[PDB]
This record gives sequence, structure tokens and C-alpha cells, in this order.
Amino acid sequence: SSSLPSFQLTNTSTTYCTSVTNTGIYSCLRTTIQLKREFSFYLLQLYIPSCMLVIVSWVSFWFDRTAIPARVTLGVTTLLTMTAQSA
Amino acid sequence: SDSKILAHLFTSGYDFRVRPPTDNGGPVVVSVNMLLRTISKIDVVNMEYSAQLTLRESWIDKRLSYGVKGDGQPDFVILTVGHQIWMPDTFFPNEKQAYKHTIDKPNVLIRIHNDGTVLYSVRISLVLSCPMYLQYYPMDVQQCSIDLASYAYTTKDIEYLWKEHSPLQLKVGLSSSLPSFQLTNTSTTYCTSVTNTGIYSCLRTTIQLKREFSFYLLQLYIPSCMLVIVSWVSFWFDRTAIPARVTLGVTTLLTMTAQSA
Amino acid sequence: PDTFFPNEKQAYKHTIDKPNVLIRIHNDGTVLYSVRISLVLSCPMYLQYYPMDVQQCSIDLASYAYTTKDIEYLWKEHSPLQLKVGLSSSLPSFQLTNTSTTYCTSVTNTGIYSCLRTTIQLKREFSFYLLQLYIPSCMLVIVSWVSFWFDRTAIPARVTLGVTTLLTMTAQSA
Amino acid sequence: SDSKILAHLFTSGYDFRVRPPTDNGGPVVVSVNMLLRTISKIDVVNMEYSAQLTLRESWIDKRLSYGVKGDGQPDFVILTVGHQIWM
Amino acid sequence: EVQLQQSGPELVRPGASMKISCKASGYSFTGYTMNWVKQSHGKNLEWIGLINPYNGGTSYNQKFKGKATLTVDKSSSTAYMELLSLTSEDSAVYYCARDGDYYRYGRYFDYWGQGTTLTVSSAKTTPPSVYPLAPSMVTLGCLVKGYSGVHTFPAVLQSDLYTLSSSVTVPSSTWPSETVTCNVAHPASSTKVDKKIVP
Amino acid sequence: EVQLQQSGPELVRPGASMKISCKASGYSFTGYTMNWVKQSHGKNLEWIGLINPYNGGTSYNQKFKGKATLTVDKSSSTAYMELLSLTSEDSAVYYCARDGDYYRYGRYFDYWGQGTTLTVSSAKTTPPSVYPLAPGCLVKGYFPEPVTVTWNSGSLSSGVHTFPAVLQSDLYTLSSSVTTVTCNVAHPASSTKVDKKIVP
Amino acid sequence: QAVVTQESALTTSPGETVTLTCRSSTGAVTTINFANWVQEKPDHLFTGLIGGINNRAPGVPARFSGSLIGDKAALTITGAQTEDEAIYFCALWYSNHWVFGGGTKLTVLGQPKSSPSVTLFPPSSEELETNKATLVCTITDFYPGVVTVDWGMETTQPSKQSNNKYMASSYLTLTARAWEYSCQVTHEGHTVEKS
Amino acid sequence: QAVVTQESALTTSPGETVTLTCRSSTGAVTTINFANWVQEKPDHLFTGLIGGINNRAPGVPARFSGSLIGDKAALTITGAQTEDEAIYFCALWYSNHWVFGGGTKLTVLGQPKSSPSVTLFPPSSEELETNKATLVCTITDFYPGVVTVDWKVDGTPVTQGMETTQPSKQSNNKYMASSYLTLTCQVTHEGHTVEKSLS
Ligand SMILES: CC[C@H](C)[C@H]1O[C@]2(CC[C@@H]1C)C[C@@H]1C[C@@H](C/C=C(\C)[C@@H](O[C@H]3C[C@H](OC)[C@@H](O[C@H]4C[C@H](OC)[C@@H](O)[C@H](C)O4)[C@H](C)O3)[C@@H](C)/C=C/C=C3\CO[C@@H]4[C@H](O)C(C)=C[C@@H](C(=O)O1)[C@]34O)O2
Ligand SMILES: CC[C@H](C)[C@H]1O[C@]2(CC[C@@H]1C)C[C@@H]1C[C@@H](C/C=C(\C)[C@@H](O[C@H]3C[C@H](OC)[C@@H](O[C@H]4C[C@H](OC)[C@@H](O)[C@H](C)O4)[C@H](C)O3)[C@@H](C)/C=C/C=C3\CO[C@@H]4[C@H](O)C(C)=C[C@@H](C(=O)O1)[C@]34O)O2
Ligand SMILES: CC[C@H](C)[C@H]1O[C@]2(CC[C@@H]1C)C[C@@H]1C[C@@H](C/C=C(\C)[C@@H](O[C@H]3C[C@H](OC)[C@@H](O[C@H]4C[C@H](OC)[C@@H](O)[C@H](C)O4)[C@H](C)O3)[C@@H](C)/C=C/C=C3\CO[C@@H]4[C@H](O)C(C)=C[C@@H](C(=O)O1)[C@]34O)O2
Ligand SMILES: *[C@@H]1O[C@H](CO)[C@@H](O)[C@H](O)[C@H]1NC(C)=O
Ligand SMILES: *[C@@H]1O[C@H](CO)[C@@H](O)[C@H](O)[C@H]1NC(C)=O
Ligand SMILES: [Cl-]
Repeated sequence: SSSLPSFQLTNTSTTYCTSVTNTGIYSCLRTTIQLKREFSFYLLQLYIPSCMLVIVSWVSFWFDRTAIPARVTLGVTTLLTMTAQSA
Repeated sequence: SDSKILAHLFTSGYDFRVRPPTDNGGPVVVSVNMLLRTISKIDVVNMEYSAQLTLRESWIDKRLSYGVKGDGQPDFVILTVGHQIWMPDTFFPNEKQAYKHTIDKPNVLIRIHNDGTVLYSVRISLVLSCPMYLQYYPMDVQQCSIDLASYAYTTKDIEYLWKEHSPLQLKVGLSSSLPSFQLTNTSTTYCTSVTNTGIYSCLRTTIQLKREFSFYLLQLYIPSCMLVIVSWVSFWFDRTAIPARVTLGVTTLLTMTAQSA
Repeated sequence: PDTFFPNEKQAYKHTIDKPNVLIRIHNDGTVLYSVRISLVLSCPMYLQYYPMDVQQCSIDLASYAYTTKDIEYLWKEHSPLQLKVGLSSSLPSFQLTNTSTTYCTSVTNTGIYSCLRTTIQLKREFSFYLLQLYIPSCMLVIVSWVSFWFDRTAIPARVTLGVTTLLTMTAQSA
Repeated sequence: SDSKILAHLFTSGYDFRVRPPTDNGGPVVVSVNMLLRTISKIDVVNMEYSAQLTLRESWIDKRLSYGVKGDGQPDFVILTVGHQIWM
Repeated sequence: EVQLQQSGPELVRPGASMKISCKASGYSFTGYTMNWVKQSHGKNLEWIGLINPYNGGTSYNQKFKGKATLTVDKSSSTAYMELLSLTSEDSAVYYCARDGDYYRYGRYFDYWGQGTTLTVSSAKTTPPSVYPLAPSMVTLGCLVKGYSGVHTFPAVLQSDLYTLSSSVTVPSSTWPSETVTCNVAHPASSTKVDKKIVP
Repeated sequence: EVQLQQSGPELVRPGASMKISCKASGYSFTGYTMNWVKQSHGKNLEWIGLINPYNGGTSYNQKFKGKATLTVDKSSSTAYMELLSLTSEDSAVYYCARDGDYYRYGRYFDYWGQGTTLTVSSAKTTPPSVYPLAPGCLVKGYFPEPVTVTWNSGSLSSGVHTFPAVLQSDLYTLSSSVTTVTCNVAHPASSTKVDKKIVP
Repeated sequence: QAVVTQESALTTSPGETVTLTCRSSTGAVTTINFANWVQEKPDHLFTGLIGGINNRAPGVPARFSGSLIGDKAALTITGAQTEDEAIYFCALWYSNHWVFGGGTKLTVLGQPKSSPSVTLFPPSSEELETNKATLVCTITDFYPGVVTVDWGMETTQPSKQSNNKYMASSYLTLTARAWEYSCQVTHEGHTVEKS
Repeated sequence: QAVVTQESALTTSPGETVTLTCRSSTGAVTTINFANWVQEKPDHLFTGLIGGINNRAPGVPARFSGSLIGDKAALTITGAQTEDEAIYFCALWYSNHWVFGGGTKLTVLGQPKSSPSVTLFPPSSEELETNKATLVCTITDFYPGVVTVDWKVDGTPVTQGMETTQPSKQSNNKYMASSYLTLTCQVTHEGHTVEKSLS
């Protein structure tokens, strides 16, 4: 688990997968591990920064309606950045 | 002379499959020396590192003694091709990939001293797994290890021990081929363990790698301060020209994101 | 001679069709041995003057099992190191300025081993760094100056310039 | 001792190509143990993962029995190089 | 603090088999392998075998191969030891001793248990056979068999039974001029005998 | 400037063993391998062996295999040489000579030390027996060195030649010529200042 | 097979330096023997001291130290203490199992030494009638708690008294026909003997 | 085994070109002999000159040069200097060890040649009382400092019991030496010989 940083090996199972093929019936075992993806990374690199990005687009609701250049600059930069992040 | 001495040893009944005999039935004691040549490609994502070393094993095989006391004969005779000898079936438990060097003649050396003492030297390139801990990532220290142990022979047949004097040695041009880190400390230890197939003897060398800071100073810290400081120069623009302030504050914030990405 | 390359990290012999080797046994007992070998060697580099640096890479050759009493290497007396004519043309990024042929015999714990060492000196080509780094940065700094000619009243124009050129500067360095 | 026990087993007519005999003509039953050492490089794009394990197989081959009840001899003899065995 | 608490004392008849426990606490139970040591009156300490909690793996002293069976219950952090075909020779004190290293075999002992005393006997209650002993200050002896200066020594085990004596130094002028006697009681047998020490 | 300073002179009885040092300074100590050379009166220069400071590695002359043991202490930049089972034949001057190449064996000598003089003699502190040399003096059977000689209690100082001492009976012995007349000997190791007149 | 040998008992005063030794019968104690040292306080209290390569148990005082003096394993207590008085077992590792020694009884002096008061009792008539003869050699008032009985025999383990001078009893068992004698106690020097 | 041979001594004037040679007994000096040259000034001052393949020590003057003239190693001093007067040892490398030569005593002439003044003394009757006999043969005032001392007893040349000191610089820049004989004197210099005998 220490050499597996990105996931968490939650569960394992030991089963049979014997099958009938055209050349005959072959005996077969199957071990299965269950990997849960670690969330801390996606919290910090995806969710947090997107909220921080959406929240910025709101601070333009507090600029006077006369200074539209400021509003567009915000709304557009946050939208563009949003794109990049998703890419 | 040498060719004759070798002939004498193998003309009799000698079985390279049979473990060397002992006086008290004890295990064959294998002394180990290890020389690191280069430590490279320290992968943080897959948490592993590569390293090329020279393994050096030394045990006693009375069956191979020719000179005994000698003092009339050559101290040791070089083992030539075509002569089998029992050797510790050592492997590297934490090795994920491994190659022996065979350019031209294979890179090995086997000496059979008169008293029956055998020396074994071989170049080996390895790719070892090294679990890393990035809690202080920019300024961290990792500890990577190489484990060495027998595969088939248990604790009753074969026992590893680090050479008494300088068990681990480094080549002079190692730190120079390792630009990103600084090899601060090394240690030589035992990792013998009890498994379901038996109790196996095991050595473990450990190097300690300190991450070089100059890079992170210049590519991360400096430029971020320079970025935060820019967001401040908008405190000196008239409160009427907000377009200038937003342009600064937003560009520095966006850039901040990119940098972190 | 069980020669190997001490600083080789990877190595292959060429065996397409018949193996690429040649062995001659002259009448007097003199043996000639010729073999093609592809290598990947380690070459510690020093980037203090990175854009305009010179590195020196080497190939080390020595015996593995035989000590100084059994086998001794010596560079051929005349032209020990030769280069194929189409070498510099297959090396676009550097210029192979100088080569040297030396000895690196050393005393180890298993004995004293004879060793040769050839060294090539690589000078990094500048044309690339002139065009992709220096020129564009001057062109970038010079742009930040054209805002000194805009009226002090139109600050939006000045900030737009000064900030875009600064940001671009960052990207370029990255 | 061990070398002699091995010699005895293969001096007779033994064929590593021939499946081990059974009492009722049944199939050779192979018990399997599996030890995962490391699970790494979990590729989502190519949908595959790497893993290093220790396979452990165990079956009965009466032809190879030397000690039988034993209790005077070594419990097991390590198979040395140069001795073929049906696997 | 780490602690190894072993099961209480046990009394079992020959031919039977009992199992003693060693409950570990104060450390990651599965990280350290457990040894079992046998301390018998007849001999020194003997090493029975060891088990790796995490692994299930075991390794026995050739001597106890088939006499003892080491197991482990991860859930309860307990190590158990089975003892089969119990006999007279199995009557001893069994300790459990942890290995020193963390998730690896270090071949050195840390903490032991308080020990478990196992008594394997096939003899029923027997009355103490009292035999008097006798040769400034004269010392008199009293011998109990097959069951100032008051010195009762430890009790041996002769022929599957117990046996101890009893010294008693007194001024010679009080013997045989005065009746020296020694009381020998035995609650489990309900028998008290007297032996008059005579010259 | 590089310097190799070796330990002082030593006097030891046969059967014993002593160790001389060679403290290096003025260069990266671990980069150059050290040689040990033995210069004895009886023979020429002999090469004992060499040690690589960085490596620990050593290589001895078959002759001194077991007689000398080269070691090195990186911390103090010092090279040491053990000499076991000392005997008469071990009485010599031991130099240490650095190899020429930087982190590689060049097989050529750079700098030597001033040398260390080792004297192995089971001899007893003995005064000099002076005999007259007529047609010079003859300080004989004196140990340990040195011994000083004057003429006419110092007066006659012109044309006086005091020759090197020699080990002829395990005891040093030297003479001194000149061109009444008496020679004065003054052995400081036993406080012996005997004079012998020079008669026909 | 292989057998481990230790000093029967040793004596030392508070502050001094005592050394226990562990000897292998097959040969010299080497590193692959992983010489272990275990301490046993009264009431069956075992704890490890040294073992493995060159490691020690958690809490083992700095005065304890291991070494391979001569050709056997050693345990040196530099600056002995009162509490250091116990029984010390050393264990050697032979291939695949441990072999313990007899143990050394280290005594840290507290009371002046005392000679063993011995008394040898003959087999009474009741025993002779039984056809089994028993001898009793009672040992009282000695210190430290180390005595060696020398005459079928079976001596009991040293056990302190009310005056802190360990005591014990010896039993030489015979048959009435064999009956139809002397006990000597050697205690830290002289040898008290009676017939 | 293998032995290295050099000129006993050579002479040269300031500015001239002298050449020392080093000879191998096993055969011709090849490159794998790594012929080394060492200089020894008075008072035990050793320093390297040439060695290895074709490298030289730090500071070795340009006038010094190595070569393989004929079939032996050479050391040529082009433009000899006063200070160049010393003893030169050459060392050959044979497989795994060094073998030194006898050394060549190079003299840079800054003084007119001077024949040795040989005096032979008779063993004082004094020391004969010790039942021992010692002949002294003082040699003084010679240059260059390189003399051969050969003894003779009744025609036949002495083979045992002789010991001569190494020549040493005296006051007047000339050399001196002594030679002893052991019981119970001709001197070679620059070519000529000086004999002093006694009946
Ligand atoms: C707070 C978010 C809002 C949007 C604020 O965002 C900003 C400013 C605007 C808003 C006020 C910007 C934002 C940082 C935050 C400030 C946050 C911190 C200084 C740290 O985190 C806090 C909160 C965090 O818990 C959310 C908490 O962890 C706890 C609770 C968690 O469980 C909920 C649990 O899992 C965890 C184990 O323990 C922590 C201790 O402390 C710091 C860790 C945040 C770093 C953020 C980033 C680092 O690189 C990322 C990337 O390069 C990028 C593009 C944007 C960055 C960013 O997003 O920058 C980034 O994602 O403020
Ligand atoms: C000074 C920082 C502030 C924020 C200034 O930043 C700017 C302008 C605004 C501020 C005034 C911009 C900044 C450069 C600095 C000017 C800096 C230099 C010209 C050089 O460095 C100085 C300081 C440096 O010591 C901090 C010092 O090294 C010493 C001391 C150190 O110990 C503290 C020690 O380790 C070291 C070994 O020896 C050095 C000799 O000299 C130059 C080296 C800086 C280069 C910076 C960069 C190169 O590529 C980076 C990247 O492409 C990027 C995105 C931004 C660049 C940047 O960040 O550009 C960058 O990070 O000015
Ligand atoms: C002139 C520089 C200033 C800053 C001007 O820059 C700009 C506009 C603003 C300034 C006036 C922008 C700049 C181009 C220049 C115009 C340059 C050219 C049209 C060409 O080059 C000139 C000059 C050049 O000699 C400097 C000369 O080569 C000679 C002399 C050299 O020895 C000094 C010698 O080595 C050489 C062998 O023979 C050449 C024949 O002709 C053209 C070659 C330039 C291309 C530039 C670029 C191509 O991709 C680069 C990158 O994608 C980027 C990010 C920016 C580009 C740029 O930097 O664009 C870029 O680096 O003008
Ligand atoms: C693992 O356990 C989970 C528990 O919810 C269960 O759903 C699943 O069937 C198990 N299977 C595997 C492969 O681990
Ligand atoms: C190449 O050129 C110069 C000129 O002789 C020299 O200083 C340098 O050492 C040489 N480099 C190599 C690698 O041969
Ligand atoms: Cl913009």
C-alpha cells in the first residue's frame, strides 16, 4: 500500500473462472483486488480551484455597472482558465 | 599451472548443485560487499529509482581448496569458463527490473583461493522500488534501499553478513551523475524475515537522498513572491482606474494557477 | 580480453544476419578483433554556463577479471581514436570540437586494473538559443518600453503591455 | 544424502513429460497460493496495470516420493538444477 | 507499555492435550513474531518454536516437532500454543517471548510473559509418610516422604510424589531431656502424624 | 604547496611492531594514492606497497606481504604503515611517496616525505670503547647514536674528518682522522666522555 | 548435540565491573550465533538484554554490553547495581533453533559472606523396613545463595531464609540392600565435609 | 628475479647534455614498464621527475625528458645545471610491483678533479686485547664523490667482513669515506687507483 500512493487497496477476493472453450473445458482461478481512487488530489487540483474560480466571477457583481471592462475581464479570464483546467 | 589446478579440482567428484560442507553442519556464511556506481532516474510518480552496482560475494568451499596452506602455489586461481561452482542463489527482493552486463565477455569474476575461499564479482543494473513520502515535498529527504537475500536456501543453509570493513562503497563519480539530489547518508543493515516457506537471511543497504533546493527556489518560490508582489502594485493606482487593478490581480492569479499546475 | 565498458549503462552488439565481428589470426600469432557495439554511457554534465557550455563525455574500456599482471591496455600508437566522416552531420545540436585518448587505470579492492579512456568535447550550438531565447526576450523587453510613450493618463494601455510581456517572459522561461 | 535421494528418484524411469498418475484416474489437483509484492503503474488510458507477485503451486507426484512415511529421512529435498519434473 | 499476559495454570492427565494463550497488548500485534520457551525443573530453558503473527508462518525446534502447534488469532491479538500427547516430561513452565524487530526477524528477545505453569500428573491424593532423622547445639531432622531454627527446605519430586525434610537447631541440653517432635499435616489427605526424635 | 610529513624516528626491540605515519596537506588527500618505499643500508630502494585513500584498496609487494599493513585515516588526511615481527633487516628509512594522477592510478611519483628512520636493535645502552689509530680515533661498539668527537679538546679543528657510523656488530662504530694530539669522544646516551691520546 | 556453557555463579560488589561468558561446544561463538542474553529476576520475571547482530532491547541500561571476547560470547556490566542481581541466561543460535545455557547466578553483595552449616542424617529404621533407604544432607545459613552438593541424588534449589542466608537440602536415594557415607558441600572456597 | 641496472656515476659540466640509462634484465624496457625517474638531493630529499606513460611531476624543469633509446629507459638533461647534481634512481614496473635501480650519481663539475688521499691504519695493539682486529682505511679529499673500495689479504681479494661508508661532502666541497675490515686497501676513482698496504 505504501508503494501504491494514488489508490487504496480496499478489498481482495479469490474466485474460480473455469470456462468451456472450443478446445475443451479448462480450470481457472482468479484473484481480484479492489482499488479506491484517492480523493485528496482531486480535491486540491480540481474541486477547490474551481470553486475559487467560480467565486472570483462573483466579485464582479460588486463593481459599479458603469465599469463593465472590469466585469468582462473577470468573467472571461475565469471562464478561459476554467477551460484550461479541464483540458 | 592454473589450468592444471582447476583440472585437479573438477576431475574428482564435484557437484555444483550440492551446497558446500561445513564443520558443524552450520550454514554457508556468505560475506557481502557492495559498490554503487551510479544512482539515476529517481522516479517520484512510480516511486522507484535505478542504480548500477557491483555485487561482491565471498564464501568458503573446502571442496575447492587446492593450495590449502600453499605458500608454494598461486594464492588464488581465476575460475575459467566451463567450470561449474556452487553459488548463493541471491536475488534482490525489491528489484522490479534487473540486467547483467555482458558486453564482449560477461562482466563477472570468480576467484578460488587456495584455502577454498571463493570471490564472486558481478556488475548488475537494477530498477528498485522506493516508496517515497512527499509531506515536505519541496524540502524532503527520501531513503531508498537495496535488499539482497537467498531465494531457495533457508537460514540453515545460507547466512548473509555484510563485510566487516567498508561493506558499502561508492564510486567517486556518483554524486556528479546525480544532479537533482545529494546523497547525504548510507547505512548497512539486516532484513532477515520469517515467511511461510521458512526463515530467510537478508541484507539491506540504504542511501539517503536530500532533494536539491536551488531549483525550487528559482522555479517556484522566487517567481511566486515576484507574482504576489506584483498584485500589490495595484494598491498604488487611483481607485478610479479599476481596470488596471483587475488586470493585475487577475493576471497574477491566473499565472499563479498555471505555475502550480 | 574480457574487456567491458565501466561507464556503460546499456550496450548491444549488432547481430543482423551474421554477427558483426571479425577475427584475424596473423601468421606470427597476432590477433585482430573488430566488433560493432552500441552504447549508452553516463556523462556527468555541468550547466553553470548552460546556454553557452561545453561538456566532455568519455568512454571507459578495461578488463573485468584480469588484473594488471595478466592484461595491460595501450592505445594504438597511430590514430587510436578515429571518427567516421558522417558523424558531425548526425549530431545537429552540438559541435564535436576536440577528442583525447587517455589512461584511467585504477587501484581497487580486488586489485589494480588497466583502463583506457577516450574523451570527446561537445560545444553546444548557439543559433538555437539565440533565436528561441535571447532574441525573443529582447523583443519582449523592448515592447515593455513602448509604454513609456503612451500618455500618463491612459494607464490601461501601460499595464496591459507591462503585464503581458512579464507573463510571456515567465512562460518562455518555463 | 539429498543428492543421493534425488539420484534415486531419477535413476529409475521418470518422464517429466508424463502427467503424474492418480489413484482413480482423476485430474492432478494443483493447489495455488499467491503473494502480491507490488501493484504499480495503473494505466487508465490503456486500461491495464502492472504487478509483481510470487506464484506458489503445489501438487502430488507419487513418482517423486522417496521418504514416503520417512520419519528417518529429511522432510523434503530441494530440487537441484539438472533434474526435470512434470509441472 | 507492552504486555504479554498468558493463561492461568493448568492441571491435566497424561494423554490429554491443552492449549495456553498469550494475549499481547500495547503494540501492533502483527508486527513482532512470538517465541515460546519451555522452562522445566529437569533441564534448562528450551526453545520450542516461533510464529509470525502477520504471516501465519511457523518454525519449530526439531525436538518439539509434533509436540507443540503454534497459532495466532489476529483479531484478539493472542498467540496460542497447543501441546499434544501430554506426559510427565511436559510438566513445566511455558513462557512466550516477543522478537525485537518491527516487521522483520531480528533474532533477539524483548518482553516475556509471566509464564504458564502446566502440571501433567496421574497420581491421586497420598498421605505424607513421616520418617524421623537424627545424628553445644545438636540439629535434628524430620523427613516427610511421598505426599527457633525452624528450617523447612524446598520440596523435591521423587517417583511422581513430593518429599521434603525439616532441620531444627536447639541447645543440646534440651534433648533428649525434653521431647522433640515434629507435626506433619496434609489438608488434601486429611492426615496429621507425629514422629518423636530419639537419640 | 603539498606536503607529506612523516612521524619521527623510532627505536624498537626485535619481535615488536611499530606504526609510522604520513600526514598529507595541501591537496585533496583522498584523490591521490600513496606509495611506501623502504631505503635500507644493505640494499637499494624497495617498493613495499600502495594504498588508495578514497578506496581503502591496497596492493603489496609480494616480498612485504604480511610484513607491512597499509591503512588510511580520511578524517586526518594521514596514511599509516604497520610493520610486524620487526627484526634486524627491518632497520631502514621508510619514505612515503604520492602517486601523480588525480583520482586515478598514473604509476609515477610526485612528492615524497622526509622519511622515517626505524632502528630495530635488541641492543643495550652501551658506552663507546675508544681505540687509538696511529701510523685518527676509533669509537667502537657504542649505541645508540650519536657520538661527537673533537681534537685537543677543541683546539685542533682544521683538517678533522668524522666519518659516518656503521653497524658492524649490532653496535655502531665510527672513526675520525686529522691532518701531542688527543681525540675527545662524548657519548650523550650514557654520559661517557672518554679521551684517548695518540702515541706512535 | 550442541551445548551451551556458562559460569555456575558469579559475585560482584556495587559499582564494580563483572563479565559473564557464554561458551559453544561445537567451536568459537561467531556472529551467526546471534548470542542473546536474557535476565531472570525472582518470581519468574524474564527480559531480554542483548541479541541479534549488535542490537538491544527497549530500555536495557547502558551499563550492559555485548562482545565476543576470546572465542565465546560475553556480557559485561560496567558499574553493577543492586537490582542487577539476577540469573542471566545466554542463548546461541545453531542453524535453525536456539540453545540456552545453564544460566549464571550473578550476586551483587549486600551482606557479609557465610559458610554453609552442614549436617548429614542417616536413613531411619522406618525406611529400612520399607526396603528403601534415604539420606538427607541439610544445608542452612549460607551466602550468597550458591552451594554445590557432592556425595540417585537430588539436591533442592537455593532459597533464602528469615536472616537472608539462602538454605537447601540434599537427597541421596538408595535401596535397603544397597544400604547394608559422606556429604561434602563446596561453598565459594573451602569445603565442609561430614561422614 | 628481475633486476634494474644503472650507471654507477656520471659527470657533466654546466650547460652540457648528459643522459642516464635504465636497463631491464628480463629484456628491453617497454611502455608497460612505466619507467620512473626519481631524484635524491643530499639529506634524503626525494622527488619524482618522469613516469607513467609520458607524464611528469608538478614543476619538473623542461630540461628533463624521458625516452626509450635503444632498448632501455633514458633520462636526458638538456642544459645541465648546478643544482641538477644529485642521485637519480629509475624504477621499472614488473607486472604488479616496482623495482628500483642502483641509482646514478650525477656530478655537475664546479671544481677540478681531485684524487683520493688513502690512509690505511694497523689494528691498534690496544683492541687486540679484546681478541678482535679492525683495519681502518680513511679516504679524503676526492672529487667527484664516487670511489670503489676493494680489500685484499695476501694477494687474494676480500669477500667477507668488509663495510664501507657512502661518500660524504666534507668542508672543501670534496668527498670523503671510510672502510672497515673485521677479523680476530685499494681505492678506485675516476679510473685510476690508489693502494695503501702494510705487513
Ligand atoms: C478554501 C477554498 C476557497 C475556494 C478559497 O480558495 C483560496 C482563496 C479563495 C477561497 C477563500 C485559494 C486556494 C487556497 C485556499 C486556502 C486554502 C489553504 C491555504 C489550504 O487549505 C485549507 C482548507 C482545506 O480544506 C479545504 C484544509 O484541509 C483540511 C480539510 C480537508 O477537508 C475539507 C481535508 O481533506 C484535509 C486533509 O484537511 C487545509 C488544511 O487548509 C491549502 C491546503 C490549500 C491549497 C490549495 C491549492 C494548492 O494548489 C492548488 C492548485 O495550485 C490550484 C490551481 C489552486 C489552489 C487553490 O485553490 O488556492 C490549490 O487548490 O483559498
Ligand atoms: C529577488 C526576488 C524578487 C521577487 C524580485 O524578483 C525579480 C523582479 C521583482 C523582485 C525585485 C524577478 C525574478 C528575478 C529577480 C532578480 C534576481 C536575479 C537577477 C538573480 O537572483 C539574485 C537573488 C538571489 O537570491 C535570491 C541570488 O542568489 C544568491 C542568494 C541565494 O540565497 C538567498 C542563494 O541560494 C544563491 C546560491 O546565491 C542571486 C545571485 O541573485 C537570478 C539568479 C534570479 C533569477 C530568477 C529566475 C530565473 O528564472 C526563474 C523563472 O523563469 C521565473 C518564472 C521567474 C524568474 C524570476 O523570479 O525573476 C526566476 O525565478 O527579480
Ligand atoms: C532583431 C531582434 C529585435 C528584438 C527585433 O525582434 C523582432 C521585432 C522587434 C525587434 C525589431 C521580432 C523577432 C524577429 C526580428 C526580425 C528578425 C528576422 C526577420 C530574422 O533575423 C534577422 C536578424 C538576425 O541577426 C540577429 C540575422 O541573422 C544573421 C546575424 C546573426 O548574428 C547576429 C547570425 O547568427 C545569423 C546566422 O545571421 C537574420 C538573418 O536576420 C529572423 C531570422 C528572426 C527570427 C526570429 C525568431 C524566429 O522564431 C523565434 C521565436 O518564435 C520567438 C518567440 C520570437 C521570434 C522573434 O524574436 O521575432 C524568433 O526569435 O524582429
Ligand atoms: C469487496 O467488499 C465489498 C464490500 O462492500 C463488496 O461489495 C465486494 O463484493 C467485495 N469484492 C471484491 C472484489 O473485493
Ligand atoms: C580539446 O581542445 C582543447 C585544445 O587542445 C583542449 O584544451 C581540450 O582539453 C580538448 N578536449 C578534449 C575533450 O579532448
Ligand atoms: Cl489579457
